[PDB]
Amino acid sequence: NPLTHSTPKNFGIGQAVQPKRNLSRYVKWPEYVRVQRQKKILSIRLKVPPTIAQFQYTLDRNTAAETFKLFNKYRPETAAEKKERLTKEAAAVAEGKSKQDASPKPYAVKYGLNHVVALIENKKAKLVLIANDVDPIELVVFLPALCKKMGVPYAIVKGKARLGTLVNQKTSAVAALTEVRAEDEAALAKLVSTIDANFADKYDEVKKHWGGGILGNKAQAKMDKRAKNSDSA
Amino acid sequence: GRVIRNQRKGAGSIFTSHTRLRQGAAKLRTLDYAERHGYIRGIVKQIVHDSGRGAPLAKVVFRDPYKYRLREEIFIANEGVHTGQFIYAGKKASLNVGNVLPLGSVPEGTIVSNVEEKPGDRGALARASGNYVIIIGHNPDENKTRVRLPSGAKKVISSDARGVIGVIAGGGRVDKPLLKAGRAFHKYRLKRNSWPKTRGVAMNPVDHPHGGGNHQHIGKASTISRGAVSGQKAGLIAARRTGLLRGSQKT
Amino acid sequence: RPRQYATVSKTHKTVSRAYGGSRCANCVKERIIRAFLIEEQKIVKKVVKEQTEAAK
RNA sequence: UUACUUAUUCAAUGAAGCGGAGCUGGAAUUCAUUUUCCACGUUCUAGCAUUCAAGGUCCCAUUCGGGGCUGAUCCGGGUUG
RNA sequence: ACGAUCAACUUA
RNA sequence: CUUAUCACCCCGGAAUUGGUUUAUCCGGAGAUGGGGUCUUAUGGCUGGAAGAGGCCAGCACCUUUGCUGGCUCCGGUGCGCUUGUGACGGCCCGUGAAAAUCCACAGGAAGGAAUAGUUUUCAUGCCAGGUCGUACUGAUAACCGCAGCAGGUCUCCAAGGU
RNA sequence: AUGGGGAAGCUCCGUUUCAAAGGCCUGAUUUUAUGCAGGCCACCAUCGAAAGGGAAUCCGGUUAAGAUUCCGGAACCUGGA
Repeated sequence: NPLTHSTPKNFGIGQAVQPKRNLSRYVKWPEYVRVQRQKKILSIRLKVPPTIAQFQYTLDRNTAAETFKLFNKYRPETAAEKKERLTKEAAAVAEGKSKQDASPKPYAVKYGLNHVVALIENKKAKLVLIANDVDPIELVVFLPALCKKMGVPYAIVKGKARLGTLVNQKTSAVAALTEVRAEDEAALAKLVSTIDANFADKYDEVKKHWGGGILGNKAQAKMDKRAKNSDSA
Repeated sequence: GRVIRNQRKGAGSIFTSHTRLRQGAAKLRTLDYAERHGYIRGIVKQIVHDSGRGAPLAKVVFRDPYKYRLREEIFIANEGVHTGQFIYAGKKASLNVGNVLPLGSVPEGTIVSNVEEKPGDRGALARASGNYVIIIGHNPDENKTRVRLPSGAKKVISSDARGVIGVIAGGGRVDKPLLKAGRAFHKYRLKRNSWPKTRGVAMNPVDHPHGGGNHQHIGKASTISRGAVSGQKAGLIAARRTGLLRGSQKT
Repeated sequence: RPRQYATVSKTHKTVSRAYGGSRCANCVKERIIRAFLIEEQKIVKKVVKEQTEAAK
């Protein structure tokens, strides 16, 4: 204690070498990082047509969790299970000459953009989930309008990766329930009712309502300061 | 009928500047944090002759505020700046000869030099020997400064632009007659290949619009339009008036 | 020459004083005096600032 | 002509101190106390300033040493004009 | 109030 | 090993100014004076190394031919020539490259103690140092000019007399 | 050259610029390993001089011709141990 002393250096303008602070704000990021951030900034700064702001309107966490629990219950067959069903069917049709009906009727989630659009056109799907993160937006823009026209319940969910892991894929961008077992039909009905109240009953108003137009942090601060200066008496 | 001297100068193969003996670009230090939020003290350590430039240059040394090391800068020496002297660069520096206060910091009527055209370009105005810029006035709202340029010109520039206070050293140089084609030869042999100049009337018509004729005469008017094209712009370009002047600079 | 300096021992390339082979005795003495005197000036300026702040 | 910035254009920087709010004080002296402004540790000297920084505080399975917070305010990732 | 050895190269 | 200009240090503290260069430049920011320190230009003494090389004399004798002896030592001079170096002065609106490379200094990281550790910047000791050029002319005959052409073609050393 | 930008294109500009541009030390000491409990930066290709810069050799002898290269003697530098 008597040997040590109080050094403290002064970090003034021209006093001493500045300490190693966090310069994460001023990192010269790679070009692709810059394109990422600036593309997001441009998207939120331009006045997006209502197809955006009907997207980016992902359903809330609880309803998303319930939907994905039900869909995980209705998860499709995997490779090993498909192989087992295949050999069982082959044995059955080889010993009893069954008309390929030994295996039971499947109850899975029908995925794929073309397949789901055809199901909506044919009025076979009972519930649709559309990923909000589809990289080319051309593929999903028409989907809420088509679902509304065909009177089929739709919900805009968060995560094409989540949809892919739901359908045992990498990215699905769509999911659909077309048939429900009697064991969870009531849960499905309540969940689709809340999804309807969230999306279908508000389709028209949301299609009317535009989005975007949000300015940056410094721009908003300048706007507030200028307004205060203008109305200062 | 052939390309002329200025047209060749633009291509600039033998017309580039002789830059071997120059001591580096004479620029102010960068405006990062200390020059705009306070001041930084540097030592002008040496004063040298920059070849091809009529003004002396100053090797000055500052401390890097972020890493332990010394930063050397090449300033244009103002008159009275001596070796081993404390100069101060920043917004809050004191009004002394050699300091690098911004225009918004210097008061009305101050004499500055090597002033920035825009904040952060490290000096663009009044850099030749014996020249300086006067502060005519300030406009705090939309912060700006009206200044007078050695051409007797009025320029309104941002108040954050900096400039070293004083006058460039080496003044009065052009007061001495060169007295010799040899002195002119040495001067321009260190500056650039622009000397001696043959007269267009002395050249042939292929070589110049002024060439040709049984007598050495221009032939047509020597005042050339601003809209004239390359190879035609020889003589007086867009001359508003012409002839011996009688009066003042009207300023 | 520099390579001869490389092959020559340390004694001939320096003097026993601080800043031996880099700065002369007069410069070393002047900078020692400057260091001590400026530190003393800084200390007395600091105590003057402290006392005037306490007074005001 | 108006309150714009994201297209585009220009210039720098090792993209380091941008915008906003808070720690501290000096004011007209406050018709009730952030209501309006400012400062945010350096100018007699060709010295020095660098070991995730010394100190402070809490915790130490305690070897020839350390860990978090602080010193070095917080939020927004718009590098700045 | 005091003096020997010792180049010889320029002028008159 | 020893030797200088320049520069630097200690001691007293200088007008009656002194010292001093061919050239007038310094001295209370400390000169004259006394003493000392430093640079490897340069010189000197050694070792190399007289055993070498030169200058002589003598004796064997088709035998790719030899061997002995002596000397090689002291000086001097200079507006001498050339070259290098040093302290300086003149010139410039001209102030007369870069880089590789090699040292040194600030700082204190880490490491170190009675037969065990710290130094291979002190001395001595061991090994290796690859690849290409290397002959000759370089000019009234080896280059170019149709040629062994009175032409052209860069540079180093430079005795005596007038 | 490269990144990058022009040009229908042979190719042009550009040389640090709007690029995610990167190699050596006591080293953990034994199946691993410039993967590792570790450390710092910032020239930011390359080419360009047999007259610029530059590590180090001299004497004597020797050949039909080579010698500061061979031989004899006497040295020095670089790298390593």
